[PDB]
Amino acid sequence: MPAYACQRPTPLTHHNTGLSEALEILAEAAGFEGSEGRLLTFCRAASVLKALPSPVTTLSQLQGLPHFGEHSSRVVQELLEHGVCEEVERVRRSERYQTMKLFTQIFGVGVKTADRWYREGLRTLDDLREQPQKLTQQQKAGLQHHQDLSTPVLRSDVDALQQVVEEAVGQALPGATVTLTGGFRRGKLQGHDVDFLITHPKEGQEAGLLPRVMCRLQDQGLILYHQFERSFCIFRLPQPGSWKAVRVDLVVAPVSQFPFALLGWTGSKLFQRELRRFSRKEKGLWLNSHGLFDPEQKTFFQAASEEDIFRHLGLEYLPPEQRNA
DNA sequence: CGGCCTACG
DNA sequence: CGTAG
DNA sequence: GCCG
Ligand SMILES: [Mg+2]
Ligand code: NA
Ligand code: NA
Repeated sequence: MPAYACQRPTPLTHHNTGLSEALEILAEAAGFEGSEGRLLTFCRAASVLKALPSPVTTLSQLQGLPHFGEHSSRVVQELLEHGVCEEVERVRRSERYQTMKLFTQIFGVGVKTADRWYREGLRTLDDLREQPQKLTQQQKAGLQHHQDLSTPVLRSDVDALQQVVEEAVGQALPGATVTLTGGFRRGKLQGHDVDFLITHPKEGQEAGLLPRVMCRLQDQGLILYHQFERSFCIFRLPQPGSWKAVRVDLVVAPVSQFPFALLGWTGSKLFQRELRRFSRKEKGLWLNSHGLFDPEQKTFFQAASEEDIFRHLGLEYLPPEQRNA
């Protein structure tokens, strides 16, 4: 088992779901307390279990696995022996965890805002609604739409959204293309938002594209909220006899950068953090969603595909459905 | 012990 | 500060 | 919290 998540296939479904879920609760709780290091370790340990070929049945099977030390091993041991881990259950039922989870789920609210509200004594969404001047426009939209945004987006919803995005993109710039990214590109059947990447085969033609796309979607009445190359939107999606709000992200990249942007926006989040960590620490190359830089030659790698990027970094290629770290 | 991804709005 | 994978 |  290699130590970086980008060095191993991780499928969407696996053989250690309960164990990974428990470690991810502790990762989430670490993040609510501002402990990014502990968050990363628990995320990585969870991800190692997702990559195993069969269920962990005995504590012995953790020996040698990366990111399993005393703490993560104890969590697993308690789950194997008793079916529950006391620490995990204490987190789950804690007022702090539940409220921080509720507040940070709001579009426009991060850990720092949620924590301040928590320390002020706020606990529920209606608490927030009763003092609306205390909220940004973005937070107001996130609160108004919170119920719809909590409802899973289905793959059927995604196909409908992609056609309407393509129509606006085609008027904004004939020849521009729309690619589904994020979790749905990794094979998820549901999700909490839809991610699209837009480019044009003629380098430079994509300049100024996103405003033109946004104005066209808004003129079609489809945009419930929007605030450039990244747009974080709430879209009106038709439903039987009505509609629902859906989070949609639209990103533009020049075709020279498209493989990097595709790689970055396909995720998973942990996969990409691990890939960038691997690039820099193991290969001395600096990776982002725009390119891959050699800081000794002061040159950027040209890539025509995701396959090119994995080759550059000396990694076996993983298709999107094996990037579910 | 230092490090923990790296951007854009 | 928020957002994204 | 863990790795190197
Ligand atoms: Mg997504
Ligand atoms: Na949020
Ligand atoms: Na998104």
